[PDB]
Amino acid sequence: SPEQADLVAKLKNGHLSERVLAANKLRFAVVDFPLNPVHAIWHAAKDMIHPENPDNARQASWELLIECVKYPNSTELERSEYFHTLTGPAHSKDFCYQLVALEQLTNHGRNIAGFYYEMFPLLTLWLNQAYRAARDARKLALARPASPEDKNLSQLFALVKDVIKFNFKFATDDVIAGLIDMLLKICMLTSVEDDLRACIHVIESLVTFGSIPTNKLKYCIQVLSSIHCLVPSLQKEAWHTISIICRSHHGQSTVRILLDFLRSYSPNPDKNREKDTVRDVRGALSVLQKLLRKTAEKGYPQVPLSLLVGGLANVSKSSSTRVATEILRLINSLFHGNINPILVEEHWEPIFDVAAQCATKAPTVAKENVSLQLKHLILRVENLIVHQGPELLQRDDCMKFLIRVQH
Repeated sequence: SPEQADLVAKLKNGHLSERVLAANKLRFAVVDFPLNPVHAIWHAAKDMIHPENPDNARQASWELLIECVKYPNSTELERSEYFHTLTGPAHSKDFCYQLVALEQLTNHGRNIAGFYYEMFPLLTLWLNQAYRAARDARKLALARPASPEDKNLSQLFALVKDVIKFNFKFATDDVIAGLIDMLLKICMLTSVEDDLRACIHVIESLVTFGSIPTNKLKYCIQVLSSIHCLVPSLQKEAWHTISIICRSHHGQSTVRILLDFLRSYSPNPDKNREKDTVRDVRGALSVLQKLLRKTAEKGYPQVPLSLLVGGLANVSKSSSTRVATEILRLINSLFHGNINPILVEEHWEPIFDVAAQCATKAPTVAKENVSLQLKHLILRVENLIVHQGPELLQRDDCMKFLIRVQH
């Protein structure tokens, strides 16, 4: 357009205040002529984004650049130049614009041609930045609705999820290692549940559309097993993600890891450790109880009874009410859920001995959790004897157990 011709001249050559106004008008012009070439407009304006400029000029330029990247038929070399312009040194206050620019440049993560190999390291960088800035806002909120920093962080998580979905092949193994670490950090220290929901979805994405490297698995399982247990409002979300992982090549490794939380365990004099590992143990129980209802056909890995029980013994010593209650709740889901296949061909004394250990955790005037699970198990073990009888292999182990627990 001859009008657009003018504006660009002023955008390139005007005194700064003229450039700002041109920027604003072009932003309107571009909107009204999307098919028109934004390339020279880009170059005219890109310097105005520099952090040395005042707000009004960076801002009006960002808005113009944002409209420009939308242009459909950019070349790849042109997309590359936009990415480096929009992603590099920029004012802390402008992150929202960068986010949106990148989002629009990529079409919500779909197209990263021109910066195939730069995209993921950039996202990982921005995660650190974005999270850091949300946490601070939230600290100074507690000190002195969602903050702009909260909103920025959500939108970035959404972007990271989408880039994984559409373009995980351009993620190298080592950037993913980086990305995973960053998400788990945020998982274990964030005041906002939505960040956790968001990080779970990022991990879901990884597993759904790419892969978690073997050496990260323990940590994903740690973190997810913990959220699963400790953050009840996200239990379904975490289980979904854990299920995917379980039904995958990691299945075997995941079971092994989950048991390790039990088998690895060792009662530590340092209560920061004792709890660090207990944290892990309670989650493993939660996830195991859920896993153990699954079948090879459903695609889920089986668990060794011997190992499981080996793991369960260690744990039953420590702890009190709620943990003993969990140990039991697991065992109760094994005997009723029909008996679980894992224990049909098997000696039940070992398990019954653990069960009992959880029973260690509990004048006519003077008469004034775990207990809930025992009444559940007794009833079930009682029923198994009654309904099977001689056909039930393990009946004598059943019987010895009930004698322990009555008394």
